[PDB]
Amino acid sequence: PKEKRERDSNVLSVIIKGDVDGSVEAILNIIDTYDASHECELELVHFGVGDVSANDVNLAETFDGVIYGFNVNAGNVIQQSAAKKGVKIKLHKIIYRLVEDLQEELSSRLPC
Amino acid sequence: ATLNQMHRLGPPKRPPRKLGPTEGRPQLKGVVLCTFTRKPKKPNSANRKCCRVRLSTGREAVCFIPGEGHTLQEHQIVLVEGGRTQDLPGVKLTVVRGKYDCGHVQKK
Amino acid sequence: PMKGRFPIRRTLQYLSQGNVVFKDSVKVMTVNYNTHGELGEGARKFVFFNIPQIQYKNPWVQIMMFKNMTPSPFLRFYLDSGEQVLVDVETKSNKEIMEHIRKILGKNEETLREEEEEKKQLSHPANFGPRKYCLRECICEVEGQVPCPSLVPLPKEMRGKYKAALKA
Amino acid sequence: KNVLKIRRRKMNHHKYRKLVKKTRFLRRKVQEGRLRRKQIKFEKDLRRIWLKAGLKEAPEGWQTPKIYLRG
RNA sequence: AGUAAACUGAGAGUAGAGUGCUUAGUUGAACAGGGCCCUGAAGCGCGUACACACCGCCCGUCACCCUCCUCAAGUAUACUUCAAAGG
RNA sequence: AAUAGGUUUGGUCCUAGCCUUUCUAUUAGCUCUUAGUAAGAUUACACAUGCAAGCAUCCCCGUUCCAGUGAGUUCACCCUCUAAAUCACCACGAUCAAAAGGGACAAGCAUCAAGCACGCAGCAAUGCAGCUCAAAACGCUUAGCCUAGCCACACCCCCACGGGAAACAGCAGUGAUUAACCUUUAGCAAUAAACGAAAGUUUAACUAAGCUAUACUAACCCCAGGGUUGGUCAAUUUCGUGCCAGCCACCGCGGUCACACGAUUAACCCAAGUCAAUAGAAGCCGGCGUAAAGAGUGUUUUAGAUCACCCCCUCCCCAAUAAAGCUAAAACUCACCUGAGUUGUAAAAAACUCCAGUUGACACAAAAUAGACUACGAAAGUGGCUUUAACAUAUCUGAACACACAAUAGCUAAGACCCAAACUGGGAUUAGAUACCCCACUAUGCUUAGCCCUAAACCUCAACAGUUAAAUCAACAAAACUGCUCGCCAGAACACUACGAGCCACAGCUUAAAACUCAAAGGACCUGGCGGUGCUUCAUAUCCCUCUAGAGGAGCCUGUUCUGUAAUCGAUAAACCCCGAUCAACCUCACCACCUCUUGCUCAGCCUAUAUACCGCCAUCUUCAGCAAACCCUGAUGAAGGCUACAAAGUAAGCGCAAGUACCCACGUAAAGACGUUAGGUCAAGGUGUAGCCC
Ligand code: FES
Ligand SMILES: [K+]
Ligand SMILES: [K+]
Ligand SMILES: [K+]
Ligand SMILES: [K+]
Ligand SMILES: [K+]
Ligand SMILES: [K+]
Ligand SMILES: [K+]
Ligand SMILES: [K+]
Ligand SMILES: [K+]
Ligand SMILES: [K+]
Ligand SMILES: [K+]
Ligand SMILES: [K+]
Ligand SMILES: [K+]
Ligand SMILES: [K+]
Ligand SMILES: [K+]
Ligand SMILES: [Mg+2]
Ligand SMILES: [Mg+2]
Ligand SMILES: [Mg+2]
Ligand SMILES: [Mg+2]
Ligand SMILES: [Mg+2]
Ligand SMILES: [Mg+2]
Ligand SMILES: [Mg+2]
Ligand SMILES: [Mg+2]
Ligand SMILES: [Mg+2]
Ligand SMILES: [Mg+2]
Ligand SMILES: [Mg+2]
Ligand SMILES: [Mg+2]
Ligand SMILES: [Mg+2]
Ligand SMILES: [Mg+2]
Ligand SMILES: [Mg+2]
Ligand SMILES: [Mg+2]
Ligand SMILES: [Mg+2]
Ligand SMILES: [Mg+2]
Ligand SMILES: [Mg+2]
Ligand SMILES: [Mg+2]
Ligand SMILES: [Mg+2]
Ligand SMILES: [Mg+2]
Ligand SMILES: [Mg+2]
Ligand SMILES: [Mg+2]
Ligand SMILES: [Mg+2]
Ligand SMILES: [Mg+2]
Ligand SMILES: [Mg+2]
Ligand SMILES: [Mg+2]
Ligand SMILES: [Mg+2]
Ligand SMILES: [Mg+2]
Ligand SMILES: [Mg+2]
Ligand SMILES: [Mg+2]
Ligand SMILES: [Mg+2]
Ligand SMILES: [Mg+2]
Ligand SMILES: [Mg+2]
Ligand SMILES: [Mg+2]
Ligand SMILES: [Mg+2]
Ligand SMILES: [Mg+2]
Ligand SMILES: [Mg+2]
Ligand SMILES: [Mg+2]
Ligand SMILES: [Mg+2]
Ligand SMILES: [Mg+2]
Ligand SMILES: [Mg+2]
Ligand SMILES: [Mg+2]
Ligand SMILES: [Mg+2]
Ligand SMILES: [Mg+2]
Ligand SMILES: [Mg+2]
Ligand SMILES: [Mg+2]
Ligand SMILES: [Mg+2]
Ligand SMILES: [Mg+2]
Ligand SMILES: [Mg+2]
Ligand SMILES: [Mg+2]
Repeated sequence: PKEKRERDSNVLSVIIKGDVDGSVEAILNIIDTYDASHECELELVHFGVGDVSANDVNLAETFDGVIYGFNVNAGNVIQQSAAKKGVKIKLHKIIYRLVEDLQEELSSRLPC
Repeated sequence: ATLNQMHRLGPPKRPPRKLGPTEGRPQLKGVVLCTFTRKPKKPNSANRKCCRVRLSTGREAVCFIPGEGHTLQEHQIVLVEGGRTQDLPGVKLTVVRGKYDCGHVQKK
Repeated sequence: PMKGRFPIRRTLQYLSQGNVVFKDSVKVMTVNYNTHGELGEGARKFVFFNIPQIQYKNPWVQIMMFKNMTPSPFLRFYLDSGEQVLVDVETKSNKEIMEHIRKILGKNEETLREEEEEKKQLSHPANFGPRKYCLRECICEVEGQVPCPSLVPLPKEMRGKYKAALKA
Repeated sequence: KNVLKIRRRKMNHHKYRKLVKKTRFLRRKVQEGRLRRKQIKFEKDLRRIWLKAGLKEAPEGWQTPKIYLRG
């Protein structure tokens, strides 16, 4: 079997970046309440505190993940790099908004 | 060659040395993509634990994991050094045990 | 082994054995010699053995050679004033040509000794600096003077770490 | 001497000649495209000359010839 | 060559058990001359990519897998150059 | 690369790459006591905050310096001329140093070979058409440099009016980023700088401190760790694991007795370090018949050489080349007369019978003998006859930047056509036969005119001059070298490839890399084996043709394999198969089921594993005659080899053969039959090493 195997469509890889460490732990505890792994799997590639960085874009491009920013900013250089690499930066400011958007991406992965 | 030819050719020009898998660097940071085993070339037989990792430069490469037993997984961070695996054709990188997410081998 | 006949000619030791150092007037030396003929033998050996030494001691003097252009070999020197010195070399050995041109256009042993001494004034022994330029780098190398702290720690009283501590 | 080095070259040349025969129609389409770009690259080289000299058009009566066509 | 062929007896071993084995004897042949074609031996060579040795070695086509490279339609992006000029 | 070492093979020699040992730096792992000193972001990415230039009776002066960085990159050095500045003021000069002029000045790529105005003259007008370049122009890429220091840059647009935009490459600090990560200390006391007439003032320059094993020096009553221990290369005990887990710089290790893995013990090296990765340091005077390499051929320029001069012995002639003409032998075709067959080969078929044989007529094809000659030509090539024209150079080397040539095959056009002949068709063969064999026939070979530009174009041995002197000389081949020049070569493979460029070439040619991969490839040998290998002589129940009786078919007897059974084992090509067994109804017995015993017939036992640990006893070549100690000699003292009797380097104890002995001879048959080969048979004759079992 091919040493490198194809990630299935129903797999959401997410990068979580937050303004403060306590905010990140809150989002990570919400990602630990995921119970629908059968229909779709949620993978946490990397989590950290601070603005979106090139490593986050490189990690998202490596695993075809989605960067979720919580009360953080992404500069034009980082945003332009994401366009070339196809990464989706999803900056939010409210935790119920960032979870609703997280559920919308999971729904898309689900089978029709 | 004649003295006239040696003068005309000049001093011998060394080729620029070939950068190995680390691109002339002692170590590189990498992210583990997948783990697997690769069989050694004849006459050796074994299941040598290897992994594919994207380096900080953006080049995916196969890296050998030394020691008895490892727990590397996808998305993890590892530091890779040079040193080819003699019996694994094409394996020119080695994971450093005890750095980042790759821990030291557990004794016995 | 070194390629060619008389490879000694291609050594720094041989090239430094030239005794002909031209006066500043000498700007160009043309050598007209013949490849064959018993009377042009010294000029051929002069070109073969000594032209390399002359050029080595006189790097800024143009030396140009001309083969079989005239019936006899001769040297001609062009001076900065515009004067030309014709030296007939037919029948003369290579050693006689070198001794001839040394007498009429070479610096004497006295003029060379002086130049060497003026060069010694450039490296004064009492000066301190890098080994490339000076004998000693620091006065600490002189016996009797306070040595470098890298080798002999200075007394606590001569160190600012403790001068301020007591004062403060 | 043995002919083992000759034999290595023999097989390489055999396989190469056979490959070319198998792909002679693709290679012909590729070669044509390269000659077109080669002609365009040549025309650009000449246009650079008159444009860098201050002229706005090619010298009067000048037509850049096709120097790469089989004709 | 007292060979083959045919015939007869005995022994070993068993409590008994062989169309087997070991062994003694009787009768008693045919061919043995050509050949180097076939398969080998010896002598003297030749060749050799074989050397646990021809049951040796070995080339190419046709998968999976892994590594690198090239060509390439259309398209996009980035970089480079301009004034080193003219009115 | 050195005082070198390891690694190609069955072995030797040569060549060759790779690696080892030495010395630094960075980074990682693990570990770390003190003092002194030195050094100290990965990044020209973005920067919070604080500070870093003031001085001074107002003017000026300074903030154009110091400090920083290494993006770009021959503005750095020498000469000429000559501003600004210092010597209060002119110095009628020195010192220092711009601009300008001249010269010099990095690396890689020539697959960057042409640049495209790059020159000159003239007072001007204007005229001429030149200028640089294979001795590397132009171009692309890389990099701060020649370190008392210098150059360049100062957020970007080379510049900085203007614009983008709001600037730490000043100190401290921070985000991002990288394998890489110093304190948001103090003082102007010293030195340096700025300012002042000066006392003085200011200065993140600098000084004295802070942090950090990166280095050096020194020390310590207590306090040592890292790596290594198969060879290279200093140094391992007991266990575990069993080609697994793992290790490895190189060669390699591990598949049930691991000095190589893991643990443990001990030892070795270095030591507050250790040494895993990475990087640098250490590489042109060697070669080119066969290892990479004399570019298919000859001829220049600028140059280089001393082989030029004197001074010379084979000029000339044999198969150079071009053109025109010519034909002896053999074919083809046709005609007459005969024949019924011809052709084909190990043997056939198919094919042809307008076929075959005799005779005559008879070519745009090809050139027996000579040639045992060795000539001509630059090479490629050139060997039938005649004629014509005709075979460069009164020094040598020399063009892959040019010119002219270049077997065969091939392309285009027009002709010839005997024979041969890719392809193709048929016949045969074969498991198949897209081959080898047979037949037919085309492209093509020929002429003319253009192309194409390739050969194992190799005598794989460059041109010219010279030597046989020696230190002859790795091996082989075709002895070893000297001078000089040009060409070419630098592990294997990728690769007579890709890309670029050129070309009447278009499935082409020439030039010609890289990435990934390997630790070899390679050249020449030694010995043996093997050969559908040569010659010679043979086989003596024997290789063939022969001779006699059998087996293979039938039934039975017996062994084996398969199948079957709850129900052994071993042998199992020659060299198993009425074999271990000169022997199984119980027993034998080792198997199967059930039941029973546990210090047991034994100071226990085991027919448990391993014949690939062995002794013992044997098979096999052997229906052989060779093995081997100790010496000697040869090969330049390599693996290896060692015979000539009119003898030339072999001498050889011992073992086997032989000789003897047994049986009825001196014959025959037995017996004997070495060293080795098949890890051949046998742990189930017995014994026994190692591992396993002990209710
Ligand atoms: S060098 Fe002289 S005091 Fe340090
Ligand atoms: K092995
Ligand atoms: K070597
Ligand atoms: K002032
Ligand atoms: K730089
Ligand atoms: K700039
Ligand atoms: K001060
Ligand atoms: K070792
Ligand atoms: K060739
Ligand atoms: K003839
Ligand atoms: K040849
Ligand atoms: K042999
Ligand atoms: K039978
Ligand atoms: K045995
Ligand atoms: K036994
Ligand atoms: K045993
Ligand atoms: Mg290693
Ligand atoms: Mg041969
Ligand atoms: Mg090949
Ligand atoms: Mg075979
Ligand atoms: Mg070899
Ligand atoms: Mg400075
Ligand atoms: Mg840089
Ligand atoms: Mg002045
Ligand atoms: Mg200047
Ligand atoms: Mg190219
Ligand atoms: Mg740079
Ligand atoms: Mg900046
Ligand atoms: Mg600027
Ligand atoms: Mg700073
Ligand atoms: Mg930081
Ligand atoms: Mg550091
Ligand atoms: Mg003052
Ligand atoms: Mg201060
Ligand atoms: Mg300090
Ligand atoms: Mg360390
Ligand atoms: Mg063990
Ligand atoms: Mg071990
Ligand atoms: Mg060769
Ligand atoms: Mg030649
Ligand atoms: Mg027939
Ligand atoms: Mg010539
Ligand atoms: Mg040539
Ligand atoms: Mg030709
Ligand atoms: Mg032709
Ligand atoms: Mg025919
Ligand atoms: Mg056929
Ligand atoms: Mg024809
Ligand atoms: Mg003809
Ligand atoms: Mg030839
Ligand atoms: Mg050649
Ligand atoms: Mg030549
Ligand atoms: Mg070819
Ligand atoms: Mg080609
Ligand atoms: Mg091409
Ligand atoms: Mg028989
Ligand atoms: Mg039967
Ligand atoms: Mg049986
Ligand atoms: Mg068996
Ligand atoms: Mg057996
Ligand atoms: Mg019983
Ligand atoms: Mg029984
Ligand atoms: Mg038993
Ligand atoms: Mg055995
Ligand atoms: Mg006898
Ligand atoms: Mg016998
Ligand atoms: Mg005997
Ligand atoms: Mg066996």
